[PDB]
Amino acid sequence: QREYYLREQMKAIQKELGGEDGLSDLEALRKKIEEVGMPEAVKTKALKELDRLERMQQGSPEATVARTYLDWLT
Amino acid sequence: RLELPVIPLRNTVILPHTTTPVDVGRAKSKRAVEEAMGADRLIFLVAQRDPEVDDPAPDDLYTWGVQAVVKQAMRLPDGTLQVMVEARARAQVTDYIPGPYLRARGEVFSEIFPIDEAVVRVLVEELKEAFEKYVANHKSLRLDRYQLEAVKGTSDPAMLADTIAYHATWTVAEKQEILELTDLEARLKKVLGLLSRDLERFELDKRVAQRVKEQMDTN
Amino acid sequence: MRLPDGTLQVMVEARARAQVTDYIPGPYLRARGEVFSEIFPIDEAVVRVLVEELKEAFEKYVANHKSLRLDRY
Amino acid sequence: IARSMNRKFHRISLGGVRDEAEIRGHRRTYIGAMPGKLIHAMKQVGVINPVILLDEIDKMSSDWRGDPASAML
Repeated sequence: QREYYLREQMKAIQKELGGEDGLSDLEALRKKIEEVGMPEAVKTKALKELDRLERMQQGSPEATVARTYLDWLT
Repeated sequence: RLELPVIPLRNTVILPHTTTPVDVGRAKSKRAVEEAMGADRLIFLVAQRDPEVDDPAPDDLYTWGVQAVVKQAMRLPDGTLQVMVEARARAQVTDYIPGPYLRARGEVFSEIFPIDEAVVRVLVEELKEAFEKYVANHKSLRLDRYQLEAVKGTSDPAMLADTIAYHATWTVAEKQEILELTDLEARLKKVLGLLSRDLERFELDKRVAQRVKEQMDTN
Repeated sequence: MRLPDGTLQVMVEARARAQVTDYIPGPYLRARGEVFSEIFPIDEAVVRVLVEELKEAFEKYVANHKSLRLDRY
Repeated sequence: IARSMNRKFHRISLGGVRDEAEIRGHRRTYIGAMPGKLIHAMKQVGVINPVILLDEIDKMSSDWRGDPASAML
């Protein structure tokens, strides 16, 4: 029970210092998609690809392909 | 000029301007205390540092020391001596002679005169409400409460600072940095800063504890 | 007040002003003032508003003496 | 030449592979995470100065990726 409490407080202090993300990553990519360009069909294609990317979990080898493709489009 | 020898402490910080017990329990400082009583019976106590050893050395000490007084000394049959002291001031060492026993010639003291006590008074009242609020919120340090009505009328910043830091606990290094400066308002400002550190510390720990209970609730 | 240390400290006070036309490259020195020049304010209402504003600014300056080391009287 | 000017010395001996992945590596997401063969040369030295000999530049690491000409450029 006490080491359960230990991980509870490490999550609380985790958001208190490194849950700071008023700067984020994927929604920063969404804003970057919105502000540059674009033609409208390319913009809808990129937003569908972004939703597909955020639905899956990270570390998978297909998420790296989707991330690199959005990096090249932006 | 009241020659005073170099006598270290055990582990305890003794604050000036404060009637304080002194419990000399080191067997190789009994000689130091006894020949310090051969110097009009006032004792030059040096604060004890980085891990406590029993090695008298001219290079393994420091030269800052409080000046304690012998009223009367209670003896125990194991090398343990009790003396109720009241410190006058902080003193230095310019010329050191090795031993045993190690001797030290001090000079004129770090003396200061109070000018412009009104800014000091504003500093006194903000430090006043500062320690009043910390005693009012946090009781696991188990201090007394009922003495403020007599010492409220005292007008001396060194005695007020030593009174507050005497009954309060933190690490030894900034205790001696409260001791080992020359300015007198600046240390009041820095104990205000350490009080503000205490304030933000209990604010953040109750904040993360609150968040822990909400995470418990969520789980 | 004379002191037996070589330091002769005398308290002085300024009363008026002087002008220098004649000059002696000294020591010693001797000069001569020709005339006296001093102007006084006209329409002292704006001057009185300035005295009140100067007292207000001096009060704001005294109010910031937490790090200036000066008595409050 | 190196000992005349108090630098250090290396050999980097190009041509042994047929790609441009040894010069500029691949990202941490990729499986084979080989860093730069210049950057590992800057690992083998501890100084930012040293002279670097480059053996066999006529035969290069070409013809499966983009050819590492502009990588050398």
